[PDB]
Order: sequence, then structure tokens, then C-alpha cells
Amino acid sequence: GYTPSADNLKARETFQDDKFGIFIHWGIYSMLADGEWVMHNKNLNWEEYAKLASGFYPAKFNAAEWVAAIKASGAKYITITSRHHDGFSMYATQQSDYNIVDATPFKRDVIHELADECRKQGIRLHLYYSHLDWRRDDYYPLGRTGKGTGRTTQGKWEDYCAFMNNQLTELLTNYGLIGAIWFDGMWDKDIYPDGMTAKTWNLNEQYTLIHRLQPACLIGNNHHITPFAGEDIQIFERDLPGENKAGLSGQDISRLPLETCETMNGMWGYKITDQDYKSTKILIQYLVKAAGKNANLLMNVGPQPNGELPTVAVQRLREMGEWMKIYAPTIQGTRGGVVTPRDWGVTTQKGKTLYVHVLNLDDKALFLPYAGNKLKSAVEYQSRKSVRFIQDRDGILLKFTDKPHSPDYVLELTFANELPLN
Ligand SMILES: C[C@@H]1O[C@H](O)[C@@H](O)[C@H](O)[C@@H]1O
Ligand SMILES: [Cl-]
Ligand SMILES: [Zn+2]
Repeated sequence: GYTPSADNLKARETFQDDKFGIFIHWGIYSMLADGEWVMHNKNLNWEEYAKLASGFYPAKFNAAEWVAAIKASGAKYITITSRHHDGFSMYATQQSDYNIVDATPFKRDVIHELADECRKQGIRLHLYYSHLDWRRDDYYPLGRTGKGTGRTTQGKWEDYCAFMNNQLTELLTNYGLIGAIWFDGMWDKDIYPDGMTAKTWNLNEQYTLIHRLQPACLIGNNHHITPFAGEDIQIFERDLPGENKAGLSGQDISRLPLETCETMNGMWGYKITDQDYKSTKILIQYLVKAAGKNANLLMNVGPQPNGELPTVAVQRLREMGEWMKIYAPTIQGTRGGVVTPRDWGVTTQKGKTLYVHVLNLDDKALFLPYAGNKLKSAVEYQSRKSVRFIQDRDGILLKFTDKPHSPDYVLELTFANELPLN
């Protein structure tokens, strides 16, 4: 079956080292400013919806400003929508004239500009690509969604698979190195009996094509189930691995590198009525919790129809970056800690070092259930002040002089041996 290349293994380890990326959902739906699902939610006719492209002009778009504001947060990569459910391509494809260059007065390939700036600025580029299409008539038979977009013709599914293959080829050919392909949407056909099989979705052909073009490119698929052979990362939508508070998960944690995706406000695409952006404290803690469960955090912003990133999102990214300036070594380059997440916080680890991230504790002591490795020292990460501890065969007890500050009271524990990997 699938044995991943060595460049692919390095790519997985670098991805886990990086820990933090930014999601970008941008399209012509940003004009309606009611979320990226508006075409299906309001049952918009595909022709009338497509008429919006000839008025799309994000005049204030600036790839350099975007990538700079994201880099400033500590994030190391950007995952951007190359084509979402509405079928509109945000790059210069030759498989359809329904794209940013040919169908709008903007006439610019924004994915190419962003790739150039990511190269220049040391940020890796990941591409989201939708298996689901609400406009094309060769997406036949239909799944659960999209029955109200006014399609009145049928094509062959083979033609749609060819279309996807050629678009994937283009994206892996004209834009430099691509960190990952992020498939989404096959959950649409989970109503038919064979709706989540690799053969209906042509997954083996597609994955093999991807890895032939760029063997170090990682593949993830947001299907919410057990990863298919060929995927290089596992995705959890709006939940940490092993949690299901949002109801879109519940699948077993595989052995692939893990990534949790989340929105900074409540919606992926720009939504003018949704201005409730999570606080900087919440976002820092979300990243720390992700890292403590051995997962990356892919945090989303939805660009405005004038081309700017929301100002509040840029503020949050800058404040997260101020925090990262001090604490990134306790997150980036680490893995999930030997003590798994607890109500008080989490732990990350690197070599012989265990970082204890105390996120939610008002007592002045903390029990760590870990034994068999001589603890040789404990200090506060920032101040370097020493932390009193008692170690025995049952575990470790840390005692604090003050009881802890927000948003993260971090202790650095140094052990004699190891730290293990479960
Ligand atoms: C990937 C994100 O979660 C879901 O899968 C999608 O339906 C959303 O539009 C968004 O792209
Ligand atoms: Cl980690
Ligand atoms: Zn170029």
C-alpha cells in the first residue's frame, strides 16, 4: 500500500514542530458577507450567484501585508481556500473560466501573489480544495446539499473527477512548493451507502497524483472519520483530538500528525453580522491546549470583500505574537506531554524537558502523575525562579510561591532521562 517518502516524513515532523497556522476562507461569498455557505443556505441560483464575480474587486488586497500580519503572530504556515463549495476558483485555472482572473475585473491570481510572498517571508503554503461543488452539473448524482441551486443538467462523474485531477495538477505545478492539500466535503455523500468510500471519491488516484507531483506535500481530508491510506495528517474540526464539544468529531485519534481547525469569530467566511472575535487570552490558551494534546492549531480569519483582513483579527494576531515572542520555545518544536491534558492545564515536551502550562488553577500546588524519571530541576520559564517540588514513586508535587497568573503560568521541568512518546 502507501509507504510515505522520506521527504514526506521530514515534512510531517516540520509540520508538528511549527504547531500553528492560519486558515483563510476567501471567495466571492465575501461580497454577501453571510458566510461561505450562503449559496446553499439561501438556495441561490448558480447563474445569479455567478453574476457577482464581475463585480468582485478587492482593491485593498495586499499579499505582503497579509503574510506579514500572519507571520507576526508566530504562525508558520497559511492554509487558503483555492476553491470552496461554490465552485469558484481563486487561481488561474484552465479547467474553468469561472475564476478570479477571467471572471472578475480584479484580473489577478491572488494565490500566486500569496505564494510569492510566503516564499519571500518564510511562511509555508497549504491549499484547501473542495471535493464538493454546488455549481458544476457533472457533480452527479447530488449529495445532501446543493439541491436548491437551480442546476437542471447532468454530467458524468468521471468528467468531474478529471476536472479535480487537472485542477490539483495545476495547483501543484504553478505555485512553487506546497506544504499540504486540505481536502474537504466528501461528507456530503454520506447519505448514499457507498458515499464515503475511496473509490467513489477517486481518492487513491488523487492522492497518488499529489504525491507524484510533490512527494513531500502532506495530504489531509476533513472527512471526520478514520484517515484513508495516503493521508499524511488528521483533521479535527472545531475540537481538540479526543473531544467532541462541537459535534463534528468523535473519531479515534490516529497516529498521523494532528491538526485542529477553529474560527476566530464564529464563521469561516467573512460574516458582517459576526464581530465576536475570541479574546487574545482564549486564543493563546487554545493554541496551548492544542499543543498539549500533540496537535497543531489552524486558526481562521475571513477576509473582507475589499481585500483587507479584519482589523480586530490583525490585532489578535499581533497580541498572540507578543506572547509567542516569550513562550514559543515551550510550544513550537515540542510534542504532546507525557502528562495528558487536565482541567488545570497541559504539558508539552522536548528532549528531557517538560513544560507545564498551568491555564486554570487557583491553588498553590499541583500534582503531576509521572514517575520513573528523576526530576532534576524545576523553574518558572520566564523568571527562572526555582519551584519547590517533591518527587516519589507516585508522582511529583510542585508548590508555588504565588498562585498562578494568566494567561499561562509555565514551569520548565528538567529530567535525567528521556521523555517518552505514547
Ligand atoms: C473546512 C471548514 O469546515 C467545514 O468542513 C466546511 O463546510 C467549512 O466551509 C469550512 O471550510
Ligand atoms: Cl507539542
Ligand atoms: Zn511567481
